[PDB]
Amino acid sequence: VNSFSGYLKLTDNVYIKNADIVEEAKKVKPTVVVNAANVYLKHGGGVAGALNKATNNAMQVESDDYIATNGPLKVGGSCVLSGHNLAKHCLHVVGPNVNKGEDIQLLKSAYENFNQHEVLLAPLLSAGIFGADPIHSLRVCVDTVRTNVYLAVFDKNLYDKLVSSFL
Ligand SMILES: O=S1(=O)CC[C@@]2(CCCN(c3ncnc4[nH]ccc34)C2)C1
Repeated sequence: VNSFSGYLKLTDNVYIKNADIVEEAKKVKPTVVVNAANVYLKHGGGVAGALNKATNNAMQVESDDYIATNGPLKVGGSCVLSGHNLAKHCLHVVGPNVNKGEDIQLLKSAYENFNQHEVLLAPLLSAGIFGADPIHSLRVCVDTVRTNVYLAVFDKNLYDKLVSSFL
């Protein structure tokens, strides 16, 4: 038994809720929150900018030190850093950027990072809101992640669409 509340069950191990991941993190304080990162750990908008803002920029300060030491992540890769005031740990995961021409198959590699953690609070990666992109993003999550993942979907029309379309 864990502390996540109000989630719909998609499969044995995947749960979903129309929620803002930042509000979910503050309320639950999970062991792992996933950030939808870029390779530079530049947290400007979306999940990353909102998580970072909620840490009062401490996530960005830690991230810049990480990059200065280690260089950029790989697309499809990840690193574990502090969760600051939001979680014990933040797993920064880089999904492919299709508007950069980055291979859509890297999305499966990105989700494979989740399997190194028993339970995670996470957003959809390389999904966005419009088109078939988000549907297929959740399809890859379900078919790749084997650990217990609690998905917070910010857009309610998208949440409703995902639940109603999920096979
Ligand atoms: O939900 S979406 O339509 C699926 C793709 C999307 C892109 C923007 C950032 N998103 C978030 N997801 C969950 N919590 C969030 N808090 C702040 C942003 C955010 C994910 C929106």
